[PDB]
Amino acid sequence: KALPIPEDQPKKKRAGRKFRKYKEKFRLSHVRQLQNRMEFGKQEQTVLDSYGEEVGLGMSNTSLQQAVGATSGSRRSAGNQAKLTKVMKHRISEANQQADEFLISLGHN
Amino acid sequence: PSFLDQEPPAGYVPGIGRGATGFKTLELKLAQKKKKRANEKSNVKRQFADLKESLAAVTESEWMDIPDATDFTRRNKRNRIQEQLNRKTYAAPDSLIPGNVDLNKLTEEREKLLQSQIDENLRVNSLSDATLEDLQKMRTILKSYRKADPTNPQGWIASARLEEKARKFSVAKKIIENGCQPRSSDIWLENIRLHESDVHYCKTLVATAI
Amino acid sequence: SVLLPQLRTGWHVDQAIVTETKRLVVIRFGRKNDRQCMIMDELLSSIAERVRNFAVIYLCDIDEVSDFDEMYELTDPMTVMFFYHNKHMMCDFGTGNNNKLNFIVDDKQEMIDILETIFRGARKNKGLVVSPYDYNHKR
Amino acid sequence: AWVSAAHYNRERIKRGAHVEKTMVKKNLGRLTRLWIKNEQERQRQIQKNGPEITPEEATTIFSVMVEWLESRSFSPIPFPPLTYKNDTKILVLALEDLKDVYASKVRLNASEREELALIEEAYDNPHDTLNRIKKYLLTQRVFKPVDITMMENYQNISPVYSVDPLEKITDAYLDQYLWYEADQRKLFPNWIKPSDSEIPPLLVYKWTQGINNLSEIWDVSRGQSAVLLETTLGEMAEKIDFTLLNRLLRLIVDPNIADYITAKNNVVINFKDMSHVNKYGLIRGLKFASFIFQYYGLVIDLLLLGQERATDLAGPANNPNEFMQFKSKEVEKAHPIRLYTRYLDRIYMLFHFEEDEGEELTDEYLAENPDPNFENSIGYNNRKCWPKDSRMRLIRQDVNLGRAVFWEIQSRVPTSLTSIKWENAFVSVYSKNNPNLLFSMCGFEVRILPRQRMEEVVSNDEGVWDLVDERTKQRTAKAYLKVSEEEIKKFDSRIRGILMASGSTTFTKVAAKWNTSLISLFTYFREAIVATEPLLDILVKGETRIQNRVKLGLNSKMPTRFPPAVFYTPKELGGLGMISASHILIPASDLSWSKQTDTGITHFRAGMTHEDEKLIPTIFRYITTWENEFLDSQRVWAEYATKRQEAIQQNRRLAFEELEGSWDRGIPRISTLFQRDRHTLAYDRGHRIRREFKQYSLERNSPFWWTNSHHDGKLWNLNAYRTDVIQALGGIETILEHTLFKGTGFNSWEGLFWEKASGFEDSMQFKKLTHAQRTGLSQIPNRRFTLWWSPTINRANVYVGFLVQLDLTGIFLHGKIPTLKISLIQIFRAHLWQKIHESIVFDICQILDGELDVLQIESVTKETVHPRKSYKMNSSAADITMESVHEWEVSKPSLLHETNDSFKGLITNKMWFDVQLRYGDYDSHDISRYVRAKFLDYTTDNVSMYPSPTGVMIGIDLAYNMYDAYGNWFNGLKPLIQNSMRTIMKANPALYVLRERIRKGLQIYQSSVQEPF
RNA sequence: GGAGGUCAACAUCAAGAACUGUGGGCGCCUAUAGAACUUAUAACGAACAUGGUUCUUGCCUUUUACCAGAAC
RNA sequence: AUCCUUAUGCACGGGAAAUACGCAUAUCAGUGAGGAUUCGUCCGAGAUUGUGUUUUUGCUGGUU
RNA sequence: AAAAAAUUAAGGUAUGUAUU
Ligand SMILES: *OP(=O)(O)OP(=O)(O)OC[C@H]1O[C@@H](N2CN(C)c3c2[nH]c(N(C)C)nc3=O)[C@H](O)[C@@H]1O
Repeated sequence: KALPIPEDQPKKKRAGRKFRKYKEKFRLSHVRQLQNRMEFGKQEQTVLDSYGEEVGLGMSNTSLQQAVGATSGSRRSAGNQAKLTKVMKHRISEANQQADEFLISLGHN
Repeated sequence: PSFLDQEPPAGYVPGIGRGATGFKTLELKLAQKKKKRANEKSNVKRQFADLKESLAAVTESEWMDIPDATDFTRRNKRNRIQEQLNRKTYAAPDSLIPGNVDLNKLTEEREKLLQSQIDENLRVNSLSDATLEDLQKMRTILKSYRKADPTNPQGWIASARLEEKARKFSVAKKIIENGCQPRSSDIWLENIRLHESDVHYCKTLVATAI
Repeated sequence: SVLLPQLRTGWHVDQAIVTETKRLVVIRFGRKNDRQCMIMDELLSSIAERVRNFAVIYLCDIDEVSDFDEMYELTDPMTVMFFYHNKHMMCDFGTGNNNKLNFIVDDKQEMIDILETIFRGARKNKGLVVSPYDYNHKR
Repeated sequence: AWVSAAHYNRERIKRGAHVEKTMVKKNLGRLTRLWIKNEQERQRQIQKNGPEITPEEATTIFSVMVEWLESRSFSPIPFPPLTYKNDTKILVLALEDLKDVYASKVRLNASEREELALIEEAYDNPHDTLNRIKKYLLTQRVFKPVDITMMENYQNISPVYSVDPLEKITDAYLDQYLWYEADQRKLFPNWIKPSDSEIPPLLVYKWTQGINNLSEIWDVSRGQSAVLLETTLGEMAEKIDFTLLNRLLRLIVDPNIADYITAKNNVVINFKDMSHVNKYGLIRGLKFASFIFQYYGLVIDLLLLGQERATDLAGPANNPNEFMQFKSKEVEKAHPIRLYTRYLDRIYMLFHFEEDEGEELTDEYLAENPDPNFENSIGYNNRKCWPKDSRMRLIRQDVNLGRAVFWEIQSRVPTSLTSIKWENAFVSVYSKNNPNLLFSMCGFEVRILPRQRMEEVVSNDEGVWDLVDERTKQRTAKAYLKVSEEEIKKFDSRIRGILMASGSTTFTKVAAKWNTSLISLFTYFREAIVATEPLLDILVKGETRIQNRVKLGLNSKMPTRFPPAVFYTPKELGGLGMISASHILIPASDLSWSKQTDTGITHFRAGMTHEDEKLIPTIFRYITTWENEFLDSQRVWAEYATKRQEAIQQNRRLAFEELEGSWDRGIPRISTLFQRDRHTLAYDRGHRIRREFKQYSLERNSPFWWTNSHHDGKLWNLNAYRTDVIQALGGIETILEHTLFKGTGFNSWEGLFWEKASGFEDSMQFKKLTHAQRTGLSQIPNRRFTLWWSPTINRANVYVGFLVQLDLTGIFLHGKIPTLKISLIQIFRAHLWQKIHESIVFDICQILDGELDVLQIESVTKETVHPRKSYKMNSSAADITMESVHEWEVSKPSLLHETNDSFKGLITNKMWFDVQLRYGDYDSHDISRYVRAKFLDYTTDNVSMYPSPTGVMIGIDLAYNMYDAYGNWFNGLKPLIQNSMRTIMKANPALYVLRERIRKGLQIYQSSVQEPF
């Protein structure tokens, strides 16, 4: 089965309310862009990862939040939030529903 | 591949037609010399060859009726599923910047929720400490605030308290003493708690507000 | 190997370059017995199907047709030479000869990128392209 | 061919011989296929022959546990009740420990997202998820197939098991429950230990101190001896057999769980096309696996010691002993075994013999294995590491004790459980004949000498510890350390991995690896690295290998030198930031730095100060030795205890101000006492074991497996190193000269930021792209690191070779440098180089053309330009021609910012100008010399065309924004041109094209407010 | 016939005892080929250079360059 | 005549998802697809196989 | 009257149109 072609196709645009909502998954949000800013001539804030490798979180805090080390809630973009696949979504609910039946038995027995 | 079939040229040179661009006694003696040197100076097939003779027997009908394309691992199906699984990616959510998590908020926030459900049924140690340059920034701003009001100790205790969290010790304890200079109760209250450690000093501080 | 067809006269070479308007024409110049001209003959044959939509492949032997030896200057076991609209294409693999190809490429994937790169750059009339991976060290 | 060639290449890569990038990738696959074939063969033959444990064998095993638990008075662990106090605390722990894998990621794999979403729902519906878990523990006994992948450590190819995520959550919950309840009921005694309280190198300290403290081990006055054992229990997990396992778990737990644990290990394991059910072994990819391994180890270790001795080591259930102690000296001296520990597999046993007891054990072995040829010492394993003087001596008396003692212990443990062989076991003896007691814990090789027998030759070492008896309080022994010959070969392989794994990565990613790997290595082995000669040699070799990788990408040919500033400047100033272990010369020629002020152009060189030269500081200072840390903690902890007493004694709580003095001190560290989440971390237990077993569940090399910084705190601070390295290269100023920073046009660097190239690569992978597009975008972060350091990399000194010119520019290239040919060719497009010249010419006309009057000038005429003049170098011609009302008073040709000017020298007519454009290197960024030399050559050059022999060249550096002019002077020029050039260079449109066009290439920016307007 | 031929062509080329095969002459003798053992590789040349392969040391992991050991 | 129930069709208004939705001169399939089990029994419709698109389908508007 | 050398080379081709 054959690779399509490497020729480029003119870029098409649309964006409604609906298509913004879907795309929001696939773009680095605001807060996440500020990690790509590295402020020059001074060391990054880094927090070590579970693994212990340090994760630089660049400008994601304001220079007054560094010095007090507050960290910033800022604005949290709900749009990307991870959500279940279709297959997986019922297997949880179905498991849960079946489980409730089980508990009742022990409730009455 | 239609041309592949045809077989005939004009009596034609290859380079020219396309429009191409490029980007005897001694001999005899040499040959003789070479000869004067030649004079002086597989396994796999053997292993198999013996089988190949074995084949000769097989009939032409059987050669035809040979099954043609048998897959036994279902490679195609697995490969397609793998491509589908690996296609796109996704961006990781913004809850995941590593700074925020405190367990104690987390358990208290949760356990309560769990309890409610039941009823219905019925700083980070990772983080690097403040850089000197950045801390300096804070100091300037707080100094400006303090200068803006020589009164209003609300800006005085902040310079003690904000400073205290970031650094504390020598600095804050000197400021809380400086801005203490009579009326405000709040400054006095602040001063004793940070400054006091020792009882005599605490007492002396108390003699201030009183 | 029997997958990929062979070109038995220099007149089969030239028509084959002309008649394919829309795709690369890739040719391996080298002779059956060679150690390295057998290896490439594999790495191409595996790839030829995947790429049928933008590239066409053929096989030629220096001994079968020696007409082309001086003009393109062919030395060593084999040379891979890319053609699009009769225009000899050209790429720098970091190896120090921008014409053709010599060394044996290692992965199937890194071979498909090079074909794809050449085609894409070529489509725009560009005469040089850059191989993303530069095997000067390799060869 | 396929099988043999697969083994043959593997040993080649074990060696560090170079086999190419592609082969190493394929070889892992082939080895994984062979290992799975062997696993499939191991299991098919346990169908035929049945379980190997034999009923008679089993009773002996099972009986030991039954007595132990009853002796110890052990209540079994119940089933987790529907209403349970800690369900919250144990979910949060368990889910966050599943969560933290994804905390480093900007982007998620499609599966990763599924698991992430699943945890969220767990927090959102805690009541609902707990019930689901409980019901699956009660009933689900069929599970979804597990998948296998293989790590390559380049040495040991290991399995990695990926489970399904709904089943992960019960397993995590279950694992957390079992560890919390287990250690709350005191199942596992002192001696099983990759335990919570101690970091592995702290454990090695405790063990050697415990060895010292036991009374009179040292005195060989009366034929006494002593022995250690190190035995890999061999296949353990791979031999665990279930029909026994179910029974043993029933013993310590309620069946409903035990049944689940036994069932979860069947599964059906897929690797690509192959599939086999796991009947026999234990799968170690499951969360509770850690607990099972410790329980099976506790079976084995009641065989070795026996109940009689094991109660001596452990102690009564009312007052269990600390790690190495007993109650009385009498209880110590009862049995030959004195100390015992087990770390996962490996066992350590110390034995104390006296000839009376000693001769017996020797003789019995001899009788049952007679050796007339004295062949015992053929197959005996020394520690290779140490010199002949220090190893094990091979003497008949002692070589028989080792083989006697080991042969005793093979006898205790039946071959069904495990496989203990001689080969994998090392034995040491301390007797009259052998002064040295040798063992390896973790990857430490230790020897001990007592001060008693020191006389046999010694040289002190960096790793030395002095060991103190609690009574004498003196120094009766010493300890030398060395890094095991394993853990050195891990490193060598891991570094090759960096250079192998990357066909294309950045320069920054590579030097980011080499930090993490080196930093792990130093922190673990602190003292020892300085004592190991081959390891040190590799570190020096490693660093250059990385550098050579960098250099080859930058240019094919290789340079005589690359300044040390490139590699060792920190990430922010635009360097790789890589740390250094080695000696590196910062040549004093490269410290030179020049700045411009409206007064003039000042230079700085500290080269003329002749003292010790400047060297790039190295890690060996910055990390304190392991000794000092424990020596502090004892005192630190005591101080803390005292302080705790003191506040409540006054009815007051501890103030930070007291302990603000010591935070970073003490191995747990004080900070963790005052961490906010400490309240709920007390329910997370067995954490040290999990981290060791995170190997198996997932594919990342986790160089820090020996710490949770949540429990331990932060164990090293390399902040001090960052500043020091900047200072060694001479401050930010000396650095930036080597950069294009001055050709950006910024005055100062306070408000500036970089746009990182890491996340830059992310925005480009959210589009649909082919592979060839996809690789093309991984090079872009390399192309920025050339410009920013382009002025040093392009110089005559570095690349020798022959100069060439960009086709419409005055920039020369020493090499090919394929990525700096491109970036420059864009930075000047549409004949930008010419335009700059013309703009500057315009400025000087419209400066002078207005000023005909004041300077008394009869004409100002900007001449024709042969289009190619601007960029070509060798010959020049005049541009702007000046005239006079009468004539002029010239001076001695001189430089702009000079003061002393006398015009009496000549009286002559008319003037010309050249505005000359240079883009300089680091070698000469001073135009002063250049301008004057060019002027002199041009005035006296025959080919050069000038109206008069009176003129003023104007040199300009586009690179550093430097300017100067060497003039023939008249009243009202110097005071004019100086004021003009300030407004010329800080205005023109042609320059403001470059300086904006360049600061795209570097992706430097300015900001005040981030928040979108 | 003889010496010498800075003339060529064609064969061989360390020595020795012992085994097998072929040919010639009257079991013996002579010649040629193969295998084994010894001498010391007393040297066909009191001289000694380059290259290929396979291994082992250094390497930019590249050469129409090499470092210095091994065997063929 | 009002009222009420189920199915199907067009439809205002409100949500969720596109790793999802289909297609086949193609194999079987309540004459039992595919699962669960406390081991006594219990649910009952799709599973293979090849393929098309899937960070997007059509359509407008601004600003340069 | 205190001291300079003993290391070499390829991996460096701008397309593209027009004229010959
Ligand atoms: O609505 P309309 O008056 O047009 O109905 P029709 O004229 O079509 O005629 C006869 C049908 O009337 C219905 N009715 C009318 N009434 C008053 C009535 C009807 N049906 C019942 N039941 C059968 C319970 N009860 C009534 O009081 C019927 O459909 C007649 O067929």
